[PDB]
Amino acid sequence: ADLTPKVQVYSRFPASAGTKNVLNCFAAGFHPPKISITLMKDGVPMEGAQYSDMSFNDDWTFQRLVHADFTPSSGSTYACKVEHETLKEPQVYKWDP
Amino acid sequence: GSHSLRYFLTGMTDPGPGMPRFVIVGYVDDKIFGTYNSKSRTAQPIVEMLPQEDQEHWDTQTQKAQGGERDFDWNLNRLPERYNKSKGSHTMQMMFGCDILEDGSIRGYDQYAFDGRDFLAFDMDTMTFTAADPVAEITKRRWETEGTYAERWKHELGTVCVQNLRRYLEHGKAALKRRVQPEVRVWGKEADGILTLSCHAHGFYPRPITISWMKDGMVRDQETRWGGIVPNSDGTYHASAAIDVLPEDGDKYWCRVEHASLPQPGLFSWGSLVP
Ligand SMILES: CCCCCCCCCCCCCC(=O)NCC(=O)O
Ligand SMILES: [Cl-]
Repeated sequence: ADLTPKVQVYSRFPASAGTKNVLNCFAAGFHPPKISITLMKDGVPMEGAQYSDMSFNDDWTFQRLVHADFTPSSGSTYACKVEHETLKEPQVYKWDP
Repeated sequence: GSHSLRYFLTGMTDPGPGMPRFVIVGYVDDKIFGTYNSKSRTAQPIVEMLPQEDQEHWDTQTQKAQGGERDFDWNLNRLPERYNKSKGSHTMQMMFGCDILEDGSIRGYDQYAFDGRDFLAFDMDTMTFTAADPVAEITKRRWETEGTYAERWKHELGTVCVQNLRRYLEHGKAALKRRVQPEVRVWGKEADGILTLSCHAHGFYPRPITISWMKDGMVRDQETRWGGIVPNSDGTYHASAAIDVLPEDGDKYWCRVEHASLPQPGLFSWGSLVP
């Protein structure tokens, strides 16, 4: 019953090297609504990322989707960095493609 | 059939740098149909679902959302003093809408929360209220004695919401009736003599889906972990299920996926290819 973000990282399509895709970072179940969500490639924030309008689920906890069009490259590491006042330090969620 | 219209309103004293302090997201049947925010100050349709909307309807939505924004701004300034918890950031939320059930009957919803906790709710079937704490109780008692709120929201939920739902179902039918079949990937990762199998369904619509793990024809629901249904940005959805198994049994487990787009369930296994 903690208000920390529960985070999932996934692509719109099952990934294949060189094929256009969308990378998603979905955070949910958190409170307060202020939250930092950054999609990263090799530790560099990804260009073109967009964030959904703030919304919430039935128990009033908040959720937010961050997504970026991208072409996955082999050898790179994609991840989502999340910061929230319920967390003592940032948490990093790797994409397992 | 059965259909739902829902509005999710949020006001924040501390939204984050550059973020709007007030936001509304509207849903028809698990599909976002329009939004409002205090930066743009405009209610706008999602044009991929509603591509031919008249201006007057959305000016009316904008006028109502602007009134909501002002009310949320007042509450965020005033409720903290009434709770004697002035410091810190604060939030106000409301969810309301309507269902048209399979038999044609109507159901209304109207609930509020402050700082993420139940505040008050309104029952449009009986035109009564309930409140979760003494601050909300004072508001509730004033509203019910005056009688204006209940008449307004019975009409809002039971007439306007229903009419708008029927409108959006008709105007957005092309997007709503569409079925997108999921693409499924099965993956296995072994560690410490345990093989974790995972099954991910990518990009399906509509939202309802089931994922199960099966062995010897028998479902293994007690051993399965589900990640939950989560959205893609194009209006489709994603879902997952995982199970821990002995490495020597990896190729005996099958992930079963049921979805409206699949006349019979899909069945996928680790170590096999699907041409
Ligand atoms: C999809 C975006 C367009 C949405 C249009 C609908 C907006 C409805 C806003 C209701 C505002 C309700 C405040 C309230 O209940 N205040 C209580 C009070 O102060 O008396
Ligand atoms: Cl939602």
